Amino acid sequence: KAFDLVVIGAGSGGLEAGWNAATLYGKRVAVVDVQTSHGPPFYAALGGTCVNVGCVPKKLMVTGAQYMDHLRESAGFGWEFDGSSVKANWKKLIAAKNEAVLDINKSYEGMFNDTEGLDFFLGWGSLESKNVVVVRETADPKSAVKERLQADHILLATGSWPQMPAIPGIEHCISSNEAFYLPEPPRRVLTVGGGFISVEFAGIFNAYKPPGGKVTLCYRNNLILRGFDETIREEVTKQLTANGIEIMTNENPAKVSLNTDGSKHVTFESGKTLDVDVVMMAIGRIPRTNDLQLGNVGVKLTPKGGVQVDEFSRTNVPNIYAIGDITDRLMLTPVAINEGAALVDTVFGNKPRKTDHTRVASAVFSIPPIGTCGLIEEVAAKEFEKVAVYMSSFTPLMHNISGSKYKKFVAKIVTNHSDGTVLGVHLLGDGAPEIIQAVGVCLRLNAKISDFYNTIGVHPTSAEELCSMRTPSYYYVKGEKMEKLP
Amino acid sequence: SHMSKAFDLVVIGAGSGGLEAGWNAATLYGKRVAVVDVQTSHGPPFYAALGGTCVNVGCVPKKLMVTGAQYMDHLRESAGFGWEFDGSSVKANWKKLIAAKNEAVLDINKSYEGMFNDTEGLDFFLGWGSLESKNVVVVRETADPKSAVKERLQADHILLATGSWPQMPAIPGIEHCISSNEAFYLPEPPRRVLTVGGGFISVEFAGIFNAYKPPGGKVTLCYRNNLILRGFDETIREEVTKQLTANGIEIMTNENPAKVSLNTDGSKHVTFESGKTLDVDVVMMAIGRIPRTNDLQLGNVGVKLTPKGGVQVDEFSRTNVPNIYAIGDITDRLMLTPVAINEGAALVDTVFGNKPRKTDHTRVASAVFSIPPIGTCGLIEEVAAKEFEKVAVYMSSFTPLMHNISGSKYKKFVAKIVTNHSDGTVLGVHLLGDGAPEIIQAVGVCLRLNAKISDFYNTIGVHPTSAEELCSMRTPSYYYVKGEKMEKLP
Ligand SMILES: Cc1cc2nc3c(=O)[nH]c(=O)nc-3n(C[C@H](O)[C@H](O)[C@H](O)COP(=O)(O)OP(=O)(O)OC[C@H]3O[C@@H](n4cnc5c(N)ncnc54)[C@H](O)[C@@H]3O)c2cc1C
Ligand SMILES: Cc1cc2nc3c(=O)[nH]c(=O)nc-3n(C[C@H](O)[C@H](O)[C@H](O)COP(=O)(O)OP(=O)(O)OC[C@H]3O[C@@H](n4cnc5c(N)ncnc54)[C@H](O)[C@@H]3O)c2cc1C
Ligand SMILES: [C]N1([C][C][C]C2=[C][C]=[C][C]=[C]2)[C][C]N(C(=O)N([C]C2=[C][C]=C(C(=O)[N][C][C]C3=[C][C]=C(F)[C]=[C]3)O2)C2=[C][C]=C(F)[C]=[C]2)[C][C]1
Ligand SMILES: [C]N1([C][C][C]C2=[C][C]=[C][C]=[C]2)[C][C]N(C(=O)N([C]C2=[C][C]=C(C(=O)[N][C][C]C3=[C][C]=C(F)[C]=[C]3)O2)C2=[C][C]=C(F)[C]=[C]2)[C][C]1
Repeated sequence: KAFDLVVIGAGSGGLEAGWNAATLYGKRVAVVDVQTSHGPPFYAALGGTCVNVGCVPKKLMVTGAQYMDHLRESAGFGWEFDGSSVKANWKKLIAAKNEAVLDINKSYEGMFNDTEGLDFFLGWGSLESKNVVVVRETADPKSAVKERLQADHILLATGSWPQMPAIPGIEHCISSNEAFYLPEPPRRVLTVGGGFISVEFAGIFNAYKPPGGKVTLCYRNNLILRGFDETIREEVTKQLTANGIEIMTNENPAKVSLNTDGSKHVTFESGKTLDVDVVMMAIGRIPRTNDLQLGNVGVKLTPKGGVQVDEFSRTNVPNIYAIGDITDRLMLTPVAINEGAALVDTVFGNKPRKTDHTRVASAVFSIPPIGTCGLIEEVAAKEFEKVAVYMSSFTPLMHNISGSKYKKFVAKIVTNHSDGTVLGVHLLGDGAPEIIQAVGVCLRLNAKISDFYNTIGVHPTSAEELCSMRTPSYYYVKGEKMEKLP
Repeated sequence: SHMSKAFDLVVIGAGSGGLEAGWNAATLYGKRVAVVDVQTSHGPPFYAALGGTCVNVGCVPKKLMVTGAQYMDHLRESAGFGWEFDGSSVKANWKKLIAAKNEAVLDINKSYEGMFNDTEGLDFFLGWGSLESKNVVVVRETADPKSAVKERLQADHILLATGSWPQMPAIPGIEHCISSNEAFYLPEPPRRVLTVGGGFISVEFAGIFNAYKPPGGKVTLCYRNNLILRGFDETIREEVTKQLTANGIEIMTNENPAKVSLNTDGSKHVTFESGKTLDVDVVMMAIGRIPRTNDLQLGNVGVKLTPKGGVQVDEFSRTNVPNIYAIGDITDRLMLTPVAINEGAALVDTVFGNKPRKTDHTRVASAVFSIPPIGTCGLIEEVAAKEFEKVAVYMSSFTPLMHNISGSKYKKFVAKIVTNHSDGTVLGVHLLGDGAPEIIQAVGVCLRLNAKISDFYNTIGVHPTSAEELCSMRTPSYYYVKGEKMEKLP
């Protein structure tokens, strides 16, 4: 059966590509995925990682965790109730999450059913040849063939997978995938990694932990959230500690063993040990390239393991493309969507378009959260002669009342001081992810720091702090930090 | 004999506008400044004080009281996410809220008092300022112009920044009603309250009273016209009406109190023009705010008022008297803190900085702290449709996923973008939902940079957020062509 486009992976990127090809350009599209709905055994499914074991369920679980702060903080505003009666039912959270995600799974299934030139196939897709995608029962290339899809065009969009370090007892550890389906909230949990997944789950586990519970986050280096603003990395560390999460920096598991009670004994490279109910490895995500049989057609990988692509998502093989996490670039849903749309406009429209990977807004659903767009000051300082940093920092008046006085709002703007051009905006505090979206738009209009400070504020908000910073706090000259210009 | 003091600038009103002007004049340009206000700290008898209406009896305390009110929703919405506690034990303690708000406001009052005691060429004078002549401001003990003179301040330049005051309708029993001013000091939360008005102050207080009412309590909002929140997007007006109703607030539209008497039990018996009646414990009038011009004795120097009652100003805040200026609510235009601040800063840069500058009153971001709130910047579609031959409206609306779990399914998110369809210029952005006031701030920057719809949709979304809806709208929902609403272009 003959298709213009075969997409392997019904995920953020694959679905955007497929939808657009069918509905905008009247093409015949086949999309393959390994499951129709979320969860064990394969976790991702129709909708992708984001829908099934990613942005969507984690956001709903962070919403859940936020109530731990809201219930306590309400007292300062005169709310009275029996604090001793308060309990966090993990099972109810997971059932509510499960229902929300399943509803999205069914809605996407109806999308395929109701849309011309857009067909779903269940199974494991791989490259037989330049123009043939084979769908099998399992990831085993020896398993029963279900379909052979002849394709003018093949889109690789299989996403990424949790990286598990090669330490003794790694089989006793879980990933984010299993975290979504834990029957019980872990009493003691170690989250391994300093990235957004580790931090976000440390917050989820911290709110739902049974009495006497303890969330520990470890990270092999000095400071969590490498690649984020340094002030914010230091402040989110403080804010996680203030909420009872134990941060172990410069620590890395060397091995994990089974205790007689079913708990885990973690030995660090330092020789420290910790007993936990759960060890969640969140050290990274690697391109999902192994099941695709890329060596059947010679699709080239980078040394890092990504499918190598040019700016238009083309592989070394004509009519084979790769978008989203499999290209091991920015591992974000909206980037995967943008690449898919760009690809389909390039190949099927008269409109060659390439995704802009600069000035992409992103968020960490820490409590409170991070919103960021564009360069951090140390990356700016290597690119530009004169960088100005503007910094506003304060305890929200509401947290003087709530008692959460540790909850510092941070707003930083990084400029090219030569012309005023905003290079980066970095926010920590309630609403930060919401504030930053339209900042993303501002950086596409070559917004200068004067464009922010000449805009009239919305009062009272956190966001108005962006329109109130007129004088640099400090500068980088030829890459060196200093309070005054040299 | 006590001598008058001489200043480059005398500001009447230590509020949002006046303090910005005063600070900038003294600290940026080395001018000698006097600022006059009637009270050093918030509350009765004059309510506004050092810091202005926003600090004392406006934005600051209302926002802290709305934050308090939001916990009614959080406590209930927590259960869907697995939170369990004794619902029967839940009590909203208004006295705690009011005491917390009072200490937050007093701390701002004290810090402003300190700025004044500490900053050279920036002096605070306690009392009632009025114009005696072109170059003399008199500070009196009261608003009565026969009250004792405390100071005469000679001024090269005079700034009128005395703000506004609640409007009270001339109805029988008006003395049985309060304004927002008294609302902030009620010793007890009212069991039954009528908020009169369809504006943001009525809507915002309705939400506050609704969360803190005792058992059996009821909040009623009345408005003389068909739909609350004139000036806001019509979809949002309709939806915030449904969301107030869904949270147990009674909305009486096309209804207006004709009189108020006291029942024998001391409760308020309200009779509407329709002959409908309602018994409440509190009637809060929030029908408008009027410029505070009466006490300035403007007739002494001939400062012209508009028909409407505001001080008349040109684009540079200049009155008809060359060295007398007016900014903020006294000009009776956009009654917003950050617009008063912008005007004050522009005035001082123009008068003392020799870099002339006028406030842009277009594309001003603003919010309503309804639950959930409104964030808006720029033109509503029916206004755009009168100025532009071809208007496109982009619209996203849905029940946030989190509210399918919370149970608050009535909490529909609305994002609307209004464009000149001719060139794609964004005229207006209108948001209803959690974070809308935070979202809209940088949208203000976008409109100042003449953003087009394609600037929005080429921007990559932050996922998952409400705000990414602004960046996923590629096709108009409908149009206006020569003022006519239609789903498709001809
Ligand atoms: C815990 C977690 C939280 C995240 N939070 C966020 C967030 O808040 N915001 C954000 O922007 N991003 C977030 N991400 C990242 C985001 O999920 C990914 O960047 C995005 O899903 C990648 O889209 P994609 O199209 O590359 O692939 P995916 O969405 O991963 O889709 C790949 C699909 O391919 C299927 N598949 C794999 N191999 C085969 C095969 N051989 N044949 C058929 N089908 C196959 C899989 O089942 C899967 O459905 C998160 C990720 C995780 C793990
Ligand atoms: C309930 C409420 C909620 C509000 N919420 C918001 C909001 O969320 N966001 C927002 O932007 N705006 C809000 N506002 C509006 C905001 O408060 C005003 O727009 C702003 O304060 C006006 O600034 P101003 O400089 O014109 O005057 P003000 O800030 O009102 O200052 C005027 C000052 O003059 C003093 N004064 C008056 N007469 C004399 C005299 N003769 N001599 C000496 N001193 C005198 C007064 O005591 C007062 O302190 C709210 C207003 C109210 C009432
Ligand atoms: C300015 N000032 C003064 C001093 C000096 C001067 C004067 C005049 C002019 C100029 C200068 C003021 C301001 N600032 C700050 O800090 N600031 C900042 C901050 C802090 C905290 C905060 C918060 O929370 N935010 C969020 C939002 C909101 C607000 C409020 C409320 F109630 C709720 C919510 O925020 C402020 C203050 C106060 C207010 F009311 C607001 C804001 C600074 C200082
Ligand atoms: C694009 N898409 C895809 C395709 C599909 C289809 C089509 C057609 C037919 C059928 C199917 C996606 C998007 N959309 C919508 O709507 N949307 C919109 C909405 C709804 C709801 C919401 C919310 O809540 N928001 C806020 C933020 C968030 C999110 C999520 C979560 F969990 C949290 C938070 O948001 C969506 C859905 C889902 C998701 F996950 C997200 C979002 C659309 C669609």
